[PDB]
Amino acid sequence: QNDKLKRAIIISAVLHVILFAALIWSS
Amino acid sequence: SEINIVPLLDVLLVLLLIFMA
Amino acid sequence: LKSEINIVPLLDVLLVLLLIFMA
Amino acid sequence: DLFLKASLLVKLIMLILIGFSIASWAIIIQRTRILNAAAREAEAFEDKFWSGIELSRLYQESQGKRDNLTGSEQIFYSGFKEFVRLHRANSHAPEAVVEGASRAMRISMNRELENLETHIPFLGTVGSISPYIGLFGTVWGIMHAFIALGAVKQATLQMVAPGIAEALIATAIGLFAAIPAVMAYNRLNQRVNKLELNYDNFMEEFTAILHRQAFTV
Amino acid sequence: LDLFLKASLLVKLIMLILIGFSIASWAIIIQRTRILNAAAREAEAFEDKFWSGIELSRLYQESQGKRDNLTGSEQIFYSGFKEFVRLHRANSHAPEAVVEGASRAMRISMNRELENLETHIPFLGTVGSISPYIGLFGTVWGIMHAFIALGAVKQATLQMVAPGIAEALIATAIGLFAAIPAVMAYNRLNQRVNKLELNYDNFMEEFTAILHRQAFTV
Amino acid sequence: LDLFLKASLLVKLIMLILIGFSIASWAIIIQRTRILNAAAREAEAFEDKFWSGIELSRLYQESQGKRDNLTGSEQIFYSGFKEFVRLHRANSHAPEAVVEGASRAMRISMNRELENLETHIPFLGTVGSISPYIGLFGTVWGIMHAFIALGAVKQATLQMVAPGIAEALIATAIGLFAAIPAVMAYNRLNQRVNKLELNYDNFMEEFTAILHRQAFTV
Amino acid sequence: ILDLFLKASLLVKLIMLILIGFSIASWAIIIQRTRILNAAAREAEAFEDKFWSGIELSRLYQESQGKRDNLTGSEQIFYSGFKEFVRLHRANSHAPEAVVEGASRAMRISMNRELENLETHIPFLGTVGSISPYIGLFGTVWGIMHAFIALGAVKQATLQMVAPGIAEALIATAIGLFAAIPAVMAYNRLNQRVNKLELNYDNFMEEFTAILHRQAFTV
Amino acid sequence: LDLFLKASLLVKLIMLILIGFSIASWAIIIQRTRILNAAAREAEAFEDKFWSGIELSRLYQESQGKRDNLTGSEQIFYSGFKEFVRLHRANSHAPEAVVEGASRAMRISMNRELENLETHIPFLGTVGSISPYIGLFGTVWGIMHAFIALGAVKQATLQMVAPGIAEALIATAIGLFAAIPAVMAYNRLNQRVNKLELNYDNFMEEFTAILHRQAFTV
Repeated sequence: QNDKLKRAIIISAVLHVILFAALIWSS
Repeated sequence: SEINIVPLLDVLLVLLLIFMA
Repeated sequence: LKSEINIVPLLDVLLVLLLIFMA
Repeated sequence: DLFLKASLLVKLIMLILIGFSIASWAIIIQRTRILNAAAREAEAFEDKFWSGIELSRLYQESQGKRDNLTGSEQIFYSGFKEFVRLHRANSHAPEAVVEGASRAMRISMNRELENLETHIPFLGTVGSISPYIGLFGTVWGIMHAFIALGAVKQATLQMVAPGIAEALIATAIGLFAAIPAVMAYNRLNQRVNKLELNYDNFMEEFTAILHRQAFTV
Repeated sequence: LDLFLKASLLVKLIMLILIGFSIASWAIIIQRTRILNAAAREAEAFEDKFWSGIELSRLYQESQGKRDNLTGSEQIFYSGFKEFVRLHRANSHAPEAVVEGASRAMRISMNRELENLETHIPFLGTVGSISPYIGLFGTVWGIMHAFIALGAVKQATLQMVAPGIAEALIATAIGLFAAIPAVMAYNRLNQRVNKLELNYDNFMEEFTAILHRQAFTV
Repeated sequence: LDLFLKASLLVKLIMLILIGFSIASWAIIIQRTRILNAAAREAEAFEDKFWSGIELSRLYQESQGKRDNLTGSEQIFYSGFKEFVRLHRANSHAPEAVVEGASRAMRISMNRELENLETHIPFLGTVGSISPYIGLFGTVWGIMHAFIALGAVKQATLQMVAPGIAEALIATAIGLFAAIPAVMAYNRLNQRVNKLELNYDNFMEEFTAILHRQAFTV
Repeated sequence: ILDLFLKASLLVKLIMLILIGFSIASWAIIIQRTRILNAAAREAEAFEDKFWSGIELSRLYQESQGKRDNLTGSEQIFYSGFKEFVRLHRANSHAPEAVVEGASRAMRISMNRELENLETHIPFLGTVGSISPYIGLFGTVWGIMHAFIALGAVKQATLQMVAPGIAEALIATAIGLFAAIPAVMAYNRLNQRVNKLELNYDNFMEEFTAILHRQAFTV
Repeated sequence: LDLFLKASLLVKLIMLILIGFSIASWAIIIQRTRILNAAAREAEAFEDKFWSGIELSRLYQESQGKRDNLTGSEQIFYSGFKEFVRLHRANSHAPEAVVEGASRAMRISMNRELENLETHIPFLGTVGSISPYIGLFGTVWGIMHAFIALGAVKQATLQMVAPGIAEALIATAIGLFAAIPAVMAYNRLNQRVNKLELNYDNFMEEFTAILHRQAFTV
């Protein structure tokens, strides 16, 4: 299920990028 | 079961800025 | 087989920094 | 009083830490009430057991009170159901019925344990996380203090200390919330483990008696 | 502030690799918790049917259509019953070897199943045991580089080196914080895998008894 | 003393709490260490003596003579035997239920004995797992008090607030000093109690077979 | 140059004494434990090899009666399990289950004695390795506060009445770390070796009770 | 190594021991990955060969000449068959007891093979656990040497210690840089060693099972 792993990685990346954008947002 | 002292870390940080200021 | 983080090396470097900034 | 002028991220950190403390206290009260009630019920049922009454009469008595039944009584009641559900349908080996009853009782014990303790792992998670959330919060305040320092240069000896205090109060609240959680996590887990041992003993005794006497009836 | 261009090349590389490690740990966390939840949900959902009352031979007949799609408990049942039937048919004279063969098949199938289930878990424990260390290497590099830089100026001014020292601290701000979810998820998911292992062990304890009682009646 | 008795009623109160915790821990140390050593010696002596070719009835009547002083392994023997004979008085449980009646009698008594052994052991665990946190609450509250005062006064380049941080850090020092022996105890004594529990559970499992054989021959 | 004990406080003198004693005790435990562990492993493997070398059990028991006091390792387990087994067999014990269960119990007791004898001072090694850099931290915090109180008395540090606190802290952390080094170095190694020995003894019991069951049920 | 050209009385051995540790760890990891991959491939090849139609005697006599160069599960098969034959041909005791001897021989050969494979893994784990402590001992010793080396009591011109602090911190930097790869490699190799152990016990159990059937006849 490498496709599932890639999808999970993409989802986690989407969470982290918006996380970090909010960090700068609030700075 | 084990001495957890990680919050002490915070105090340590607070103690550097008193000197270089 | 490691399920524990080490805080002694993390604390000791800033501790040495504290003694350095004391003088 | 200070939860109005800090940074938005520090505001959120303080909010989640306060919510963690409130949830920890509510969970503590709820769990230390329900566990005491369950222990009292288990002791009462143990006293009622081995009273010289045949198991059939005990099951008949428990039949009337079904929806509002919990504790070790359920481990009896549901188990007996299995023991009869494979007896009326006489299509099983003589040793099969006892194994099926044991499986049903084990499932009942697992369900009872899951229902009895619910938020204990959450208590452990907050006890393990709260200092680190406090560290993130105070690190952010400290970095903002340096950012403010970078604007003007006069050695900033006097006007930084309020920032340091407003950053370190996050760690203060974090460890204040962490204290009761880690104080009571073991205190409740040991009681839950004692209840688990009690139920396991009851299941073992039930399986022992079923093999020899109750199988005939 | 970004504090990346100002940071040295090694420090920036440290931030990048640690961000990647956190991304990988979170992705593995999501995948593994989803898969473990699915397996746990299917466990009892198959066990009840196995013990509902339907005939074992009839249930096996229902199987064999999902040859490669079988999950944990279903695949364990399939392998065990197939091995037992094969031994009994080929030999038809084994006094007690059939149960031993079924137990061996069950054990190897279980071991393969869990080794597939916790396929990525022993990476979380390997990032929780180095993330503090790589962060501490980063901050030590920052501190020593800053002190080396303060070797030519006059009056030994310390506040002038305020950013670099602070940057070193930020090395552990994106440091240890990449380790805590890793270690906690490692512990919790290992606990779940252990409970599943105990469940499968009880499954074997029941199944071997079933064959022990069935061998003398066939 | 003078530094301790200098304002900061919260610091005084929290330090007093830590001192109380420390003295309670140091009392519990010896309290549960002497009893643990005595129980271990009793268990070893009874393990050596019980199977030393002595008829069971002689040991039973010796215990009856030595009654109202029993402690340790003998209890889980005696509390069983009194039941086994009591059930074994004819017109009673048949000779396959008396074994588990006796086992219940042994096991309830053993659990009570273990609880009597493990009185204050689950207090050292919660005195060493929060004493550092309590001391750090003291020190951070003290630093907060010492820093708000610096927001109003001018200059005072660490020549007026230093005793504030000193009085803050003394709380952390006392907390660590109170917490160290607590975790030492909660490791060592807990391992010893676990060993004793395993040994008692093992003695019960053997005495159950012994009673099986006795009932078969009686 | 090492004369910091006199130029230091009483409490920090006490904690340095505690930590140096802990380090020397850990090193002595290492020296006195590794040799006995190696000797026990060698004796266990030698006796296991001799057991399977086509020798009848009675001859081995007779030869092993011998030195009945300074007897350890798997040979002690064998002797303890065989003497009581033959005593029970001669003392009626018509039920084979009784005698084989007694033999298993004897194997149990002998291992639980010998292994516990082997595993001495090892939990102490683990404890010191885990806890030394918190006694060190306590001493260091004491030094830091003793420096801060001195600093908060004049308009300048002067580098004379503050240096003692720096030395206190540095010596405390260094001594705690030096004490923690060998303990964390060797605790896991020795525990793994002891666990391997435990597995060896358990498998020896399994084989011996299998043989004893076969012999008892043969006649 | 511009900083490392003078060292100190004790700091000379420090960070040189750590450089040696890092070099040894690198050599150990590369050699261990190579030999582990070779052993896994050989084990798979032997599994394929042995699960074919070749009988036990043919495979046994095929590897007669290899002797010292025989590594992997083939050594286990050779030792087991040799031990079993030595008892069967020299018929001394019951036919259900020689199989115990064959199993014992196979198990000791397996333990020897595992010990040979896992040769320097404990060293890697040890250095991973150990290195940061020598690093920090070195840097604190360097700080002490720099401070005590201050000639004048005051020495208001303090703009010379920075090279000393950099040299002191180099010790911890090198120690931790040696720690990280060892800590990762320890788990990365222990996982594969556990896998090899498991698939070795699988083969041992299967071989014992097949030889049990012919033990009572052949």
